Amino acid sequence: EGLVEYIDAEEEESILIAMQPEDLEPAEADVDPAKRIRVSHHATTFTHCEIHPSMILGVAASIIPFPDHNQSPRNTYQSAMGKQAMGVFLTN
Amino acid sequence: LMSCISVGTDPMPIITFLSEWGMEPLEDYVPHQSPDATRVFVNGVWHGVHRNPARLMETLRTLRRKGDINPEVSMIRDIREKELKIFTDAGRVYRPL
Amino acid sequence: NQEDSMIMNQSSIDRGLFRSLFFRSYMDQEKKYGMSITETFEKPQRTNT
Amino acid sequence: PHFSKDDYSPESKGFVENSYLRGLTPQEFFFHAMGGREGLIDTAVKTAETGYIQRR
Amino acid sequence: GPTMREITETIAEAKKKVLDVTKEAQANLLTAKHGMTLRESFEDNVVRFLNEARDK
Amino acid sequence: LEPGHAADQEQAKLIRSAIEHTTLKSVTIASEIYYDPDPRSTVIPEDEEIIQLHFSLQQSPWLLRLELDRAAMNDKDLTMGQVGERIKQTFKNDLFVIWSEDNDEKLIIRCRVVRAEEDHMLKKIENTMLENITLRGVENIERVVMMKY
Amino acid sequence: FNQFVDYTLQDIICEDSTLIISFGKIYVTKPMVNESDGVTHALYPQEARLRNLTYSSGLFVDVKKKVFIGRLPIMLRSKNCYLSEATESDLYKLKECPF
Amino acid sequence: NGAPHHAIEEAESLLQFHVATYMDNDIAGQPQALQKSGRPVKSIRARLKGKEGRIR
Amino acid sequence: MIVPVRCFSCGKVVGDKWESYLNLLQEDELDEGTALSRLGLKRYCCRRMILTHVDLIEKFLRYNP
Amino acid sequence: GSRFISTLQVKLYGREGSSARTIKATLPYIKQDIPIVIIFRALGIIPDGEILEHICYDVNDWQMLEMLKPCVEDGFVIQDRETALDFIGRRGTALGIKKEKRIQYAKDILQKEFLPHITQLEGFESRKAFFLGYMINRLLLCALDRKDQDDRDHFGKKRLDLAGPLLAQLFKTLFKKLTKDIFRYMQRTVELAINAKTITSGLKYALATGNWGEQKKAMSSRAGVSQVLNRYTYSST
Amino acid sequence: TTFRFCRDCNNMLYPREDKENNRLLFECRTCSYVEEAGSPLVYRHELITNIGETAGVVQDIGSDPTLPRSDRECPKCHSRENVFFQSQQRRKDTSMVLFFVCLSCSHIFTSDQKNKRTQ
Ligand SMILES: [Zn+2]
Ligand SMILES: [Zn+2]
Ligand SMILES: [Zn+2]
Repeated sequence: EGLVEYIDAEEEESILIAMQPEDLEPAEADVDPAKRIRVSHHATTFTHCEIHPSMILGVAASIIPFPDHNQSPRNTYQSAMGKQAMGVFLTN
Repeated sequence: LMSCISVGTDPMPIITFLSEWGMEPLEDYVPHQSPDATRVFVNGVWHGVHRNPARLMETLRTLRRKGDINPEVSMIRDIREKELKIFTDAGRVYRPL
Repeated sequence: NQEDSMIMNQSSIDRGLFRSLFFRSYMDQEKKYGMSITETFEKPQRTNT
Repeated sequence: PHFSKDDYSPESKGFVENSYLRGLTPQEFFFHAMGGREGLIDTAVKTAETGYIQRR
Repeated sequence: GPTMREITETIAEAKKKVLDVTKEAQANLLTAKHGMTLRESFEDNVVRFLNEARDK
Repeated sequence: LEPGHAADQEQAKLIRSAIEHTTLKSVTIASEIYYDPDPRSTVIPEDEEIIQLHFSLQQSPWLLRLELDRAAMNDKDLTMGQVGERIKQTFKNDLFVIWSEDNDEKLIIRCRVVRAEEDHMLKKIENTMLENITLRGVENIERVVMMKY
Repeated sequence: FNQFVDYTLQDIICEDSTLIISFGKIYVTKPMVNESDGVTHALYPQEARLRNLTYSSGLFVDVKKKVFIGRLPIMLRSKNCYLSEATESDLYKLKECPF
Repeated sequence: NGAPHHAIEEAESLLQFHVATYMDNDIAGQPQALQKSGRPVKSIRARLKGKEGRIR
Repeated sequence: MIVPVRCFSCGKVVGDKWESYLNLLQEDELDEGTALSRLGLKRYCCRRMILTHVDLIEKFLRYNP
Repeated sequence: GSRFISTLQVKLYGREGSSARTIKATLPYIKQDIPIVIIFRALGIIPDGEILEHICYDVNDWQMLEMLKPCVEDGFVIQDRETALDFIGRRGTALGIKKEKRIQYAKDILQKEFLPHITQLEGFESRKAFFLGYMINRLLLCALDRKDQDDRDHFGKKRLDLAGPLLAQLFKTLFKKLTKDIFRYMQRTVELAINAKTITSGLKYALATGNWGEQKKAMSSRAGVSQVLNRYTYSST
Repeated sequence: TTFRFCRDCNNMLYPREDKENNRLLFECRTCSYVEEAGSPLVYRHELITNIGETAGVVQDIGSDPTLPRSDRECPKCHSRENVFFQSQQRRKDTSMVLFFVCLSCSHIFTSDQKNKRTQ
């Protein structure tokens, strides 16, 4: 239906991606203090939009809760430990 | 999580398509005649040249989006470098957007 | 619980906290050295050497 | 690819505006991960290099 | 809350101090430091401001 | 710095200038070879003024012309004559050197060879000029910073 | 794996093939076990794991002037694997974990 | 026996190889004297060569 | 595996409360919050006991013998 | 198919601020580096100006052209196709005097081993001479500080060989070894029976040991390709 | 500099002095051809370069999404529709000056305040 496309790193060099759809599509003509400080949708040349930024992560780091609230190496360590863990690995 | 690796397409339908959509063969290239001409590369093979790449890209992009060109095939246009690189190539890492 | 060590609730450990199963599988084969000559799975006993 | 070309801004070249409490943005998260990884390597490399220095 | 307001502002004013230099260098008005490229000079100031910022 | 000179920044600047290595390459915009057959006249009309003077109070028809950067000369506080004399002593009586004054719109150094197969020689001279020649400063001492310790 | 078995495998046969004797269409059987005491029967993954067998299938090529070439180890849940076209209930019966 | 003298020099080179390769098998720009397995063969040298040698 | 007999932390019996928890969710169409509370699982130690339990036994049973 | 990685280097001799900055290229099975201009004439592009047009696509780019002025001089001593091929063939070796040997050897290398992608077919000189030109063009653009030196680490210029291409590498090796086994049985036929084990056991060894190389004598061969699946946690799998 | 080739050869031309008449000539070394020169300039170095500065200014420049945009009025059409870059001359010492291209008149203009160019 051509609403979604496959983009490698070589092609990525020719596009311009928006992070969120909604927070990166209209334009300005209050703000929550608690929330993190975001950038802008000022680009009128958006070709593609990210499905979800959390898809930058792989299996291991995807089990980390709030990894955006940790120091980067601490996440690298928990990525390694989830292997040294225990539980049901299969029902059979 | 969303990463995938290109399995390997056939370059021939694209090469056959390009020549039929404005691609001059390399053997007939005259640089003094076509000095602004965009170089068309398919899997690191300089097949020839294109005089209006703009339209060619428009055609190729929507050809792939329709599925007529495999969705795993990568096609880039570096306007500044006067180049159009296409990859049918197996082994490339891609993501969906 | 100093320097990356921790105290655990003994009462909870009993009630089944973090208790795990462990399995190990040992394996063997009756090898056929040459022809007719074969290894035998049996409970052995003190016989010659 | 989320930025325009020739963007020298604090935001583009990896300045993490946020605190850990507030949480990092996707860009912030990656740039942090880039610098973070350089740490882990440099540590790995120094553990080796200092090892031999001690022995010699 | 007010201390957070003060931080958000501190970061903000530093970002502007950076832009002011970024435009100054883009307008070829920025004079290079002795034994430093215009680029080397600009980048030095930027990272000095963005650090001064984090520290404050 | 010398004991009774520690406070003086100008003394410090002087030494910085005296020790920091400077090449002809660093002050040159571009190097050009022309065929100017008459040493008394010039095909290049800019130099029409430069010839008239350096010919008041036999040579190669091939000319090597160097344009120098005012800005580069200013950071390294150099004179045209300073640069010129340095070229003069590098080739002695084998190269004929004329140069524009520190006022003239374009900073130029004109070179003709002294006394078959001559053009190819000037390209060798232009390499010795940029690559080899040292204007001021000590070799290896590449960047010199001033610090108030 | 699927790309290799379907396409690549036929190409490797037909690129040097013929001699002084040509190689034709390659046929890829479903996983089996060529054992003594009997002949051959279909081999399902759980059996292969326990009995320490290789989960591979037959390779056949038509030789001109059909022919067994060897055994290709099959990737689990791939086109040629039995589990690929098997339901949740089939796996549980097959002692295979649905997950 | 019937020494063809250019078959004698052949067997002598071989004896030189095995006596060389016994003491040091990891010789500069020469092939390794590998086992049946293709396994390189422990030279007496290699036995004493450090970190795990007799010495270290 | 199967619903633990009693809460790890305080030892309140949660062994009986499984089938009944599941009926409150399914048949009564209640939310987990009110369901746990109706069964009288007051402290969060007891709530986490039932709320967060994975009844894998049901998957294991699906295999033949 | 094939799998023959012959790498071509187009070198820019002489450093920044060195006289006679010449361009030579690394030819497969040719002992010495050949000046670009000789190659073009050996490909049929003989007048220095046709050679220049295959390299610099703009006559207003005096800068790039001044860089090719020494190349033309380097090649000037060779003026026809035969002279060019013989020059290359001499640098290959074998004292093959001359026409049917030296020259034919060079013809063969240029067709089969020089830029093996494009085509290994006969008449594709135009194609190969333009590509060599594009390489020199890209080279000079860098030497002239116009384009940047390539990022050897750009992920887009990297490939990951998965389960399939890895099995393909092995099948080619084994089936070609089987072809040799078949060819030995035919020669032995002084006048069926083809070893099926070679393919079965071959793939078995590699997937077992993880030593991607035939078959007990796997050194130098890639080790740790095939490793036992981790099963501590579902996520660790 | 300019590049001239020998007709009847298409080979490169080398300089030669006509000592009798004091004039520059370009001779062919592959044949008997000779022609008078056009300019006395034969060789040019350019150590501090300005050529490559505004590379790849294709008329499709505007269709590149990666390129940033500005609302500066053009020195020609006064259209507040632009696309800009800075380098293109990938040297170390390079200034940070911006090069604006108009999506109307197609003319290039610099943010340069110190220098006063035309291209
Ligand atoms: Zn409790
Ligand atoms: Zn001629
Ligand atoms: Zn305009």
